[PDB]
Amino acid sequence: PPLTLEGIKDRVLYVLKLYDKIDPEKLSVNSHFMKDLGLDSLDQVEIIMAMEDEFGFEIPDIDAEKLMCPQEIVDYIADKKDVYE
Amino acid sequence: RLFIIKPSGFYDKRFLKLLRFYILLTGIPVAIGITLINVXXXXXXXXXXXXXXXXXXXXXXXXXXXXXXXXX
Amino acid sequence: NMFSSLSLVTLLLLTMPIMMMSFNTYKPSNYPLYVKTAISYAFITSMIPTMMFIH
Amino acid sequence: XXXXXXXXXXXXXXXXXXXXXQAERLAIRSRLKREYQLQYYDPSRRGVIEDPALVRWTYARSANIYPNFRPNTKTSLLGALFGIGPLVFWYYVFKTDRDRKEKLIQEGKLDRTFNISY
Amino acid sequence: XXXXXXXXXXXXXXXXXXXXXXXXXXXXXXXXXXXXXXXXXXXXXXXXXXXXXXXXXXXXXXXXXXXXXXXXCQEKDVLCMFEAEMQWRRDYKVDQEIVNIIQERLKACQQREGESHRQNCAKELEQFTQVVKAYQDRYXXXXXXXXXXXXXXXXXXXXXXXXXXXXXX
Amino acid sequence: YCAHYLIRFLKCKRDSFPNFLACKHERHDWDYCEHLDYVKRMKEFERERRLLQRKKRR
Amino acid sequence: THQQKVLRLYKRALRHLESWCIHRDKYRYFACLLRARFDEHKNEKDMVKATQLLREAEEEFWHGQHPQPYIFPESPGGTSYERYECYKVPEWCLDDWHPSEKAMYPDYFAKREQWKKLRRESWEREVXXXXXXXXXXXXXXXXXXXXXXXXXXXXXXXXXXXXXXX
Amino acid sequence: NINENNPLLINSIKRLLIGSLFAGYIISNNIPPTTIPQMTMPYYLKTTALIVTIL
Amino acid sequence: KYIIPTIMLMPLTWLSKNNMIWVNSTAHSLLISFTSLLLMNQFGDNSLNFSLLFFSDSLSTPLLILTMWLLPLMLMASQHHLSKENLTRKKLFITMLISLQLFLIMTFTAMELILFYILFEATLVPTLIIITRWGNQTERLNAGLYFLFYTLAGSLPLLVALIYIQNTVGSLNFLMLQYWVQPVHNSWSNVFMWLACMMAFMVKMPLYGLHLWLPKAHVEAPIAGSMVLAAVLLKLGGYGMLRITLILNPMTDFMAYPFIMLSLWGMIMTSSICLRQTDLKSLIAYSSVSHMALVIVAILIQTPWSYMGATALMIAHGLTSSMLFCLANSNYERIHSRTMILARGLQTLLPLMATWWLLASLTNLALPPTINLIGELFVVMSTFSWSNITIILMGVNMVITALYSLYMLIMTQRGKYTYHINNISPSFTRENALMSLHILPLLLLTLNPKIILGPLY
Repeated sequence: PPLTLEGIKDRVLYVLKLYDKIDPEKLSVNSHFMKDLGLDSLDQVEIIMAMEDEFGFEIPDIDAEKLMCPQEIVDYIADKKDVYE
Repeated sequence: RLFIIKPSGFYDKRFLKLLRFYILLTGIPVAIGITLINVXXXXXXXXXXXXXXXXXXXXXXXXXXXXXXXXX
Repeated sequence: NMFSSLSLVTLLLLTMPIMMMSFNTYKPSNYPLYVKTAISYAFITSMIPTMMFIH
Repeated sequence: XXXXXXXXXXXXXXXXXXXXXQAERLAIRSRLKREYQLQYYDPSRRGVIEDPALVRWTYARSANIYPNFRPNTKTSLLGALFGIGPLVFWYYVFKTDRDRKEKLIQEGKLDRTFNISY
Repeated sequence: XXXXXXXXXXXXXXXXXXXXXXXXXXXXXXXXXXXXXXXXXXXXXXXXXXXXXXXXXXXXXXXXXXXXXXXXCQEKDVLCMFEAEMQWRRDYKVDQEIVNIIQERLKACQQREGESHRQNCAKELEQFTQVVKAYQDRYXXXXXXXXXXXXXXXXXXXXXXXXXXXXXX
Repeated sequence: YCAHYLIRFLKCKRDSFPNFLACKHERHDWDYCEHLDYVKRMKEFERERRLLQRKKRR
Repeated sequence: THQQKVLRLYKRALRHLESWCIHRDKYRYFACLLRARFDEHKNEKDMVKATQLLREAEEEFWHGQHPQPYIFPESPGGTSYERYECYKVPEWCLDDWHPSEKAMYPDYFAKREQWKKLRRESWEREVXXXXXXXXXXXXXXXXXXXXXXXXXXXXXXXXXXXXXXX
Repeated sequence: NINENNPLLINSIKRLLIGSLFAGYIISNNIPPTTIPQMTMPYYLKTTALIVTIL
Repeated sequence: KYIIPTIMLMPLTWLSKNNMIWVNSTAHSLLISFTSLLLMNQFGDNSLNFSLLFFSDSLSTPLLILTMWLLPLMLMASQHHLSKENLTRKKLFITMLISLQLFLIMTFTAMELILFYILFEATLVPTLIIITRWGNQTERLNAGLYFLFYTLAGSLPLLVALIYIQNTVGSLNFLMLQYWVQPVHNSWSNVFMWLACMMAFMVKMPLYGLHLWLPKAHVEAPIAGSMVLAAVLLKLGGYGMLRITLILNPMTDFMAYPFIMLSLWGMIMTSSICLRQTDLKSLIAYSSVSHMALVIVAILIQTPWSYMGATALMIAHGLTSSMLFCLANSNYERIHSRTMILARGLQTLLPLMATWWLLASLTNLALPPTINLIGELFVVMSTFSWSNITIILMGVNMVITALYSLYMLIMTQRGKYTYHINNISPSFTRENALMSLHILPLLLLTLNPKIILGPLY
């Protein structure tokens, strides 16, 4: 089944909301996980691993440092898997 | 609907059609070649009387088309 | 007598899509369906000589 | 070839010499990529690019033969023993089979009566 | 026909007594296909045979007999040896297909019996062993490439070996 | 050894043609011949074992 | 960098853990035990002690290193569809299509002709912008982004554009 | 994850299911065998084939 | 019947107008090639002489038909090349093919050894001009000088050998006259007489020793890729070993014993190198060594079964390796390099040519009976009657005959070519028509291989 631009953003937000450690009310999508949201140095890699399991399993180790914000991570996953025409 | 993958296709499919056009052009005497067995006599095995060993074709068997090529 | 005749039919049925592979007659989207229908009657024509072999 | 432990991440240190070592390797890597980048992104080209690495790679096996092999010493002579040597090795293998076969034809038949081809 | 030995006559007769069910499925399909696409094929074959009318018999087989023995005229002569070697090469090509008939005689026994195999026949088994063994000594086999000039040497080598054994015994 | 009863087993398949699976009377004859032949083969091996034990004593 | 080497080791540790365990509830349990091992040494920062810890981290991990791990569906290397169902066709053989066949679907050809004219015209401007970047050798690591916004297209044009799709 | 049964799948597995169950009835009974091996050892040979699958 | 209409092709190209030329040379060659399959096929038990000994009949040589098959085929792929240069340069190098075909017809037909010799070496002169000129890469001279100083070094000992036979034993001439030939008494003076007769057909028929003549000529391309097929015609053009061993020295086989073993190692070691080689033309150049080595083994056994496969292999190799060189040429005029790794991509870029790439590579393997299986199988069967140990070595060769052609496939069956942007048109009609004219004769020989494999068959 094909993935939509609005659908991919909603799917990433649903996984981020059920993180338990991170507050659902404090962060939505536009806020960065590096400074604004409460996330550790080891926690950032663990959040990326959970997101890859839900969608198409593709995550580079070198490109893991470039993706930190949930809005940027949703765009990078959609571009690599070729989403929304 | 999508734009899909791209192949020359036009150069490829034309070659097969141009090949078949010349197979079928000389496929007409192939069709006549079957009827030559049908209309004309094919083969007969019999002991020949001492008069002539070769006439038109020296030894003709199976097909009548063998004798026609033996003359030229 | 028919045992020798029907044995070749099973072999000839499988070569008929190869005969139609070289253009012959146009078949769009129905070409995968044509192979299915070819083997279907090839099974029936193979069941009869086995019934003769039991006898 | 492989050791007792497979090399993948074993024995690596930060230090100061290794820090400048990565700076050297990435400098040439970016230098050879940029000359490709300027030649790749233009519609006016149309043609297969040469590249000095692959041309020299083909030239390494097809040529550079007679400029080499000037210090033969012993390593080249050992290759000849593995070269023309196996021909001498099989020379006594087939010959023993001939002495076995030729004797059987004249006295005490071994060839079957069913045999006729060749 | 004539040349092929084969079996005398096959029995092949069905009784069909045990279990009625649907008479016989093998016999009902055989009778149906005899009229569907077997009688129609027989009608088209008869129509093509009748349409021939005029037929040429022709010579078919050529004679060519004897033309002097190869092991009589020698001392290297082009006028004599050429026609003598032609006769030997004709017989060698004939002997190749004589073996093929005797080979197919054993093939016919294996097809017809199957289960019996070696217990019966015996005549075709004996006919194969007698010809092939003689074929090995006289025509090629150990005499390399086919040549009539070398063929006389192969016969002389067998004649010398037989004379040496006869003198001892 | 079984040939006396084995002829009836081939007769069932030759007569039935369709519905060849339904045959038990002729199938029992092939089971009866094998049960007696294997028992006779086991008795021959048992007699050889009994003779070897008797010869060892003497 | 020391920080990246820990991140690469932790990413590999979780993905290699799923090969041993069967159920997801045990996977979540053993992940908490792994986090407790790292957090004890994460607080203390040393140039000698932490580097010795990273070298010893390869040990124990190498003892249970090959149980044939799950290498994902569409993933680089490993097993099960790495290049399969993704053969497609490059954009280099797009202009090769001859007339009569090129006339079919005119919208796909007209839009591509307008895009090709934009790429050809901007190629001269991008070539000057690429050499405008300060290095005075050739390049350093990655490609430089464009500063101008009026002209657009940051050096590479056919890098992101024209790609394989399943 | 979208998982649904297709009409092409139904008219294929069901046709294989008849073949995977009735194979022991048709093939074994029709073909004439030679020499029966099952006679000796009720537990050591005859039951051992089924007991291995159970254990 | 064959000479005179072939000679009339020489004034045809020169008299015709500048725009045409190529149309007349291809069309008139095809009708002459039809008459070869019309008249030459008729034979009896022993094949009767044609006429006077200017050009004679064929006894075991339907290999003339292959030369007549490549008579127009060599003119097809040479269209893309030579087109840029002058009209006089075109007219010369079309007539050099006609001159090659003139001498090649004369070699196979004429039942001789004395006049055959001055046609065997006479084929070297037109090829020398073709190979040395029009070379895309350098070292043309390191292949041109190699072309003569290997062949003429081995063939000039025929002058001291062949004349020595006729001065003692009547005359060589017809070979049909040659029943005068008496078996060799096996003396040390007769040792070098046998070697001189062999060495001429030990260079053109490539062994493991003195084999370096062949790969140098193939890598350094003469013109495009269709003139490489003329060098393939010279491998099979050294068919005199079928005539010398059978007639001139039938008793001699003791000296053949080491020369079988020299060609036996030119099977494992020649296939080993053809695995890590970078040049695509070189991969066909070393595969051509092994296939012709199989003929060399077969001839020296002298069994009637081996010749049946040997004569078949001459026709089998001549239409399959030439087919492979045309595929190498079809990439050479698009990528402009002989590199295997650089030119990588079939079906995604070359859709219909990839199926021709399959059929050509599968013929190196043992396919369902075409000619390559038929040709090879008799040799394997003949070697077992010669010595039982052979198939232990011959079987290993069968493993790497897969690696001869599948490695050609794998390094072309990959959806890459990121560096490449050229090769837009996959095949311009004639490009695939070349490939069909090479495979369809092999497909017609499936039904009738009796015409191909015929030394008293």
